[PDB]
Amino acid sequence: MIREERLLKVLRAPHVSEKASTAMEKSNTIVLKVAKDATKAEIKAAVQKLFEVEVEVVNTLVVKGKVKRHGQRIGRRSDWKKAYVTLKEGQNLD
Amino acid sequence: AVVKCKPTSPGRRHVVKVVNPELHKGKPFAPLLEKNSKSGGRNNNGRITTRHIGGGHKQAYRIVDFKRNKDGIPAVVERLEYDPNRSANIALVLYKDGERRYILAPKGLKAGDQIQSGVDAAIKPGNTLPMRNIPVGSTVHNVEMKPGKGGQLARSAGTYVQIVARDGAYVTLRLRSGEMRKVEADCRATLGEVGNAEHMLRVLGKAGAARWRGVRPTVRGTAMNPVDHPHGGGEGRNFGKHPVTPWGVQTKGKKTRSNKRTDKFIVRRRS
Amino acid sequence: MKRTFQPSVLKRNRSHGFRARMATKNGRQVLARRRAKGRARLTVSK
RNA sequence: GCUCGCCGGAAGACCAAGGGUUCCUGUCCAACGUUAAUCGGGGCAGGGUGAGUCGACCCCUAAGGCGAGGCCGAAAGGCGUAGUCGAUGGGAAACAGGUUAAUAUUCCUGUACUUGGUGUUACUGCGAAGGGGGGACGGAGAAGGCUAUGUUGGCCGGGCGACGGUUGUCCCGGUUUAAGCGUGUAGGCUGGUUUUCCAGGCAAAUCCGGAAAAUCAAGGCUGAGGCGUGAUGACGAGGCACUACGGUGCUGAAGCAACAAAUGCCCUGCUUCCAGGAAAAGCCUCUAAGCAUCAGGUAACAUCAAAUCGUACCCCAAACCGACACGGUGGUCAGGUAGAGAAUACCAAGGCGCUUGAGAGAACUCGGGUGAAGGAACUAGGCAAAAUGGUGCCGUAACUUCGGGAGAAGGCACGCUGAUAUGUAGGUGAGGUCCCUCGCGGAUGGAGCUGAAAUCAGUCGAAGAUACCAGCUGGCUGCAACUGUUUAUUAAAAACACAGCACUGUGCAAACACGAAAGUGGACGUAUACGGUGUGACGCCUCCCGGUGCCGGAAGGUUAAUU
RNA sequence: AGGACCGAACCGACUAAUGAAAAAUUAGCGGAUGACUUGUGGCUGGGGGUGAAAGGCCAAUCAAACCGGGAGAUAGCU
Repeated sequence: MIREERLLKVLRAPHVSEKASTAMEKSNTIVLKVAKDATKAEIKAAVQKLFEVEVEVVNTLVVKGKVKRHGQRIGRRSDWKKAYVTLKEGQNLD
Repeated sequence: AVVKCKPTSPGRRHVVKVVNPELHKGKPFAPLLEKNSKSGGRNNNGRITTRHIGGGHKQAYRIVDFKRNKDGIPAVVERLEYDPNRSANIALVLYKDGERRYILAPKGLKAGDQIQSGVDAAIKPGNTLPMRNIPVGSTVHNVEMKPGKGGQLARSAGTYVQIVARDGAYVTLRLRSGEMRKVEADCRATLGEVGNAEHMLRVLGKAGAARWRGVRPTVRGTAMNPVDHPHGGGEGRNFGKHPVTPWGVQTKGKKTRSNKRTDKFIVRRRS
Repeated sequence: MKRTFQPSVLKRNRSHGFRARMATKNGRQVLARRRAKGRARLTVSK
């Protein structure tokens, strides 16, 4: 049982990319940016409540931040957690 | 028996094996085993405290019974076994009550021999009893110095002690060194000589053998530089000084016993 | 030719890392000194 | 794109460590790239790392670390008990195919497995900080059984030749398929089952150990591979539709047999040797306190569960350690022909041509090739080169510690073809036939397959161990017995070490060593042991105690604090 | 059987000629079942360690490491 408030905080964004699109189309799997602390179960819960859609399974991974250079000064982008969430057969997501 | 090995290589030429067939060809009694890791002759500070120790073969520790307290229960000798931890051979015995122990194998002992500890026990080889009960003139081994402690004198492959006298609460032992020593007469002792008496006839025959026995090589003080040893330095081979340890103390002759607490027990020093 | 530095992360950490430094008085002192100086990377710790 | 060349026990493929975006795409060429650069491991932007079963975490411990109390220490702190950490070791579980520009045992497809809860009905002794078993272990050697893998034939598809021949004993390609489940084999280990008692296993034990007694000779454990299923599937040479020339979608034959065969597996086995070969948990089992008709245990079945972190890419290197796009770096994989071979040569798969080129064809330098006659005359010195170089057989001195010396020396044979023998000796081994406690069984049987070595006869060349590969040999002699070790980076030796020898200390709270100490090593050793010193295999051997040391003595002389 | 023999890997470094290289190269060379070699982790600390002993090695540094401090040591010398 995850708290409503917690759930709302979990899910950061949808991730747009070719791969993501492919996943959506073929495998019925949505690619989300989620909180770095968000566990799989929590993510699933969030998905179910907040998008109103049955979840088969969630795979997560941590994306490491790229090191960049703004002019002369070096600086690193933040790490962030990506989640492939596979929706059950016949579940169409808006 | 001793066996001079045929010189099919140098390093085998001068080898003499001591091959006893009556030893157990097999894995030892595992309950009585325990771990025994190597020091490298280095103490808790991590410094080398005794030179020339290092390496050699992994060895288990056989838990030998030197206290020898199963009084009245007769044991029977199951087998003789190789112990890597000592010059003697050990013997796995089986008490009538079902317990097993390792003991130092004495001279005549073999599989099937019955042995017994206690005041009542028969004065025969391998039997153990207080030195007030043991007849004067007898050869004993595995001799306790303090009653109840466990055998400390005469444990090595072909050693034994003579009980020369029993004067009241003490008995006088003629130790293998030649030292005559008073010992409390209630101290325990095992009848006969300890076993593996042709141990001294073995000759390693190569450098490697020594190494296998965990003995690193020994450099001569005279081969060193003066900063290292008192004997060091000299152009060519010089040695114009009285022999001494690496720490400057005389080596040829200078006595080093300082124990004034046990001077009373020493009847006569060895010669 | 086998050069002197042959990196190993665990070894580095155990040797020089924060916790090791903390463990002893001299280590602590070193840390303090570093802090005083204004070091950004107080220890080897990543 | 087509040729050419190089690596191929790597200059290929996959990891660890280390790095940390170098990966992929688009885009830009100032700088960086030893030249140019449209290219890049460079700049900028975007994308990319998907796990119950791989690894970490986790449970367990080794060396070792920390260490409540504690012992010790001016202080700081040292050592260490209980404990708790610490892998490089022990501990549950996944395979095949398909897919991305870039991930995959992680996605998808198929087919699996594991150990937890929870609930069940069925049963009914459960229970640990304890007991026992197990885990649990060395070197070498030898086979035998296997597979990986390869070769040939069969089969299936395609081919009929840019130049003489090529419808055949011809040419090219393919002929692949897992874990799991079932079977429990080659083979290895052990005698089982029941009963009774017992000073043992810190207490108890129905467990282990020990005693008896009965009765049956098969009982159990282990075990590669094969076979079956998994699989009416998947993959499949290449054909056929579309084409953003990147590829996408459909389709799909055969898919067998024999022989050879590992250093891999059975094997943590067996045999043997002495130098005598981790630990703890998981796992099995036994009970105690306990609880007692409850919990807990095992039984299947249902359901839920398996979080977290790593996953790109380089990894003998242009990405790690070397200031550089410059030598070092642990593991795994190991095709063909020749060969003893992981050597060597040429190749496969795959990967590269080393980020300045173009000419010229002087001296001189580097790295190679050949050289008349002579053959060490060179030189400090045959330094360097040259030479020797294989298998089999014959043959082989002094001296010797009887092992050696010895590959001593020195010689002969060596290709190809045919025959012996349309392929032998051997190896393997199908049908058939017989037996049978019935199976992965035993006999007999020899088809097919594979296959040296030799002899005889012929034959070609200047030359047959034809290339690469691959000892120079002998004689006298110093030193050190020997194998070893050493001045990282001018010294590898006659130096150090060595087995052996001798002296000497040391009686165990050992001498000695590290420690203001506690303590630790010596050693869980005990004089056939340990320390120190010298000598240095083996053989034959090996006067002086005045000096300086050490040992013993203590009559006298001298002699501190103290008084 | 073997600190046995010939010989790749692997470990080394006797001879030779020659910055890519602050010790390498190519050609030969020694050991190659052991007193072998190697990965990972651990321990020993500066008059201290370790040393089959060369004053060797202890982070390209060694007859006393490096870093900071006493410290502007002292310098009848340049």
